[PDB]
Amino acid sequence: GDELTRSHFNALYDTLLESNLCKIIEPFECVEISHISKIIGLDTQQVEGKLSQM
Amino acid sequence: IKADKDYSQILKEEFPKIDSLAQNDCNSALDQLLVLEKKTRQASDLASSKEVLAKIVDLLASRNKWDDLNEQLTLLSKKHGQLKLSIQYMIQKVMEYLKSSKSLDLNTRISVIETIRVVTENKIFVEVERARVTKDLVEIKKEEGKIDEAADILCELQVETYGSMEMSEKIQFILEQMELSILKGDYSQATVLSRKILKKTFKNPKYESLKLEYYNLLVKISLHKREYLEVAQYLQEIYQTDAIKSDEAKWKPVLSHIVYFLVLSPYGNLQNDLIHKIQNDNNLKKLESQESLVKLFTTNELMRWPIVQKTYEPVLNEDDLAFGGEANKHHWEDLQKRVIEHNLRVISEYYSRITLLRLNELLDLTESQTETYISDLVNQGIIYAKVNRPAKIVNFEKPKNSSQLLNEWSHNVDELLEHIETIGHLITKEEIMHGL
Amino acid sequence: RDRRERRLIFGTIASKMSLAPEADLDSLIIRNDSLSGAVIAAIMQEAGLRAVRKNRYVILQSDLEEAYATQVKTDNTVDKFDFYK
Amino acid sequence: ELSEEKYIVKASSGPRYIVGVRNSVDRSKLKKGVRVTLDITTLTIMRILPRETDPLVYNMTSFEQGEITFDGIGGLTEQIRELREVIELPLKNPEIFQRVGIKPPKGVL
Repeated sequence: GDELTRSHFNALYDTLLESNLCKIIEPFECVEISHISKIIGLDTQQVEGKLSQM
Repeated sequence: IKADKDYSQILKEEFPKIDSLAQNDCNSALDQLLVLEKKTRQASDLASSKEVLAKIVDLLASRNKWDDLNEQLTLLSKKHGQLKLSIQYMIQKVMEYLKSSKSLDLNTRISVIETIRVVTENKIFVEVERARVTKDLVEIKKEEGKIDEAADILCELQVETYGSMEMSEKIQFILEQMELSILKGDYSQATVLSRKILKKTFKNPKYESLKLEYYNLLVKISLHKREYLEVAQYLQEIYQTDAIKSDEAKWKPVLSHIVYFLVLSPYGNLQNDLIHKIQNDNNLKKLESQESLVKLFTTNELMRWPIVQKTYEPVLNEDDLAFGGEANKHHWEDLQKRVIEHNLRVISEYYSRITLLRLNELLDLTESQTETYISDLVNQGIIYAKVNRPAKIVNFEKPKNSSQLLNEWSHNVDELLEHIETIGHLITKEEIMHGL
Repeated sequence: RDRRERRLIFGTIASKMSLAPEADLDSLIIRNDSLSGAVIAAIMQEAGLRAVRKNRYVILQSDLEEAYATQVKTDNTVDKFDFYK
Repeated sequence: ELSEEKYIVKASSGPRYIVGVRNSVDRSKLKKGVRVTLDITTLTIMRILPRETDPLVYNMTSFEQGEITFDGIGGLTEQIRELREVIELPLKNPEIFQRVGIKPPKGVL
């Protein structure tokens, strides 16, 4: 409810996804995409696309 | 203030007459006494009104007329021209008879206390009086339970600025306030009340007792909020006082708690400084398990978690406060985390290319807790680590920028020049010594 | 002269001080005068002093009411002569 | 304090000067405001003289005394209370003026 809140929370979700992908990557040098997908709970293709975008 | 028509002689003349009138119901007696009170009030004589108020309150309380004494108190407080000292003395008499009320039940006490608090509401000459009455009220309330109402009625009073109180009782009121706030379950409010006292106050010999209770309450607050280093500092301040430091059987539990809570805290410059300072303490040597425990968490040497969890576990378990029951299960996990953090802080200082399997062997973390822990400690920013999961390698070393390399080379060359100068200046000295 | 401005500044001054819960500044600001931004603080100082005189350490409504009568009486002008209006 | 041996001192005459200090004067106690003594010829700081009291101020505070007391004043008892609540109370009880929150009064006209 309060349509503004949800319309903003979509972009908030995108920002949080980027931030979490930044946090898990920090203690790594050659991390595996499968492990990253397991930690974030996302899919390999979507994780790869988001990673390329960032 | 002077009466100019002093009634003291007239007062002692009329008092036996009123006592003779006091053999029966005091209605006429209280009427005549109120006439005397009016005479004194128009004369503005404090000394006469002292005994007038004392005798009338004693007469009303003797016949258990508190249901009328409250109304007489209200009327006399509202009386125009009544001397402030007279009201303070009479309400002092009321409280003094209240400790000797004995037969009075809860309703009479509650009504008398309410009348006293409303009468002395918003006044200066009866500040300490109202504070003490409210303390008695809050004791009565908390005896029956009702923690919320008692807690807020005591927390309404701000005792720091009462002024008329002496510095022996404001501290007591603050301590009672904090204790009731803790009982309510408002630790933030308890800490709020805590900063009111200033530590310079406790630097006195007579406040030795209150210091221990105040610091113990602070320790309880910080323990519930888990600021272990703050608990260690407060317990150190407890230890530094004479009454417990002199007594071996009293500082020994205090020093044991100090050791445990200093070891339970995470790393940091303050923790290292405090652990070194306590290690230098001579009283610690008398303790046997605590000295060894401090040795364990000070030496740059990896320790096995099961060895600690089966060696020092009994001595730690037989205790209170920390590692002392089911409610202290919250502490053992913290100790395991601290020992793992120490192991990593040692390995990163020594190792450079530790493999994942041996890293799990040393830390004893199963398989993934190791990577999780490494991630958390590097995210906070204590250690420089980088995992290589496909290769199963950890690069604990920090790559060195050219600035660091050249600064180290310059420092080495400077040390070399200084050493060659010292050698040149010692050669001549020894040549003189053995050329003689 | 605006009611909102006097309300705001009265509340600002009262917040730092020890106004009693049963004390209403709205009752004080019912009438629209030419009250300056300084007099409407010295009035509260006078009310505090009046409360201190009666040994009360928290100012009540009865002292705020009396303070208005002693710090702001008139500007004289012509209001002393009602027949002009 | 331009340097350890160069100071910018005013003069009662009015002109400013760049004056070298002596060797015994404690250089620490030399900030904006401290009165100093200047040698007439070479204009060199000599002493660290304390603050000044203008003679037209001592001539004001050194009035005789006055022998009348508050008893001598008659009729005026309420206004005496009003004046004393500003003259004596802030100077001998600055704690009620704190918890109540009143700003201490300055003037009594």
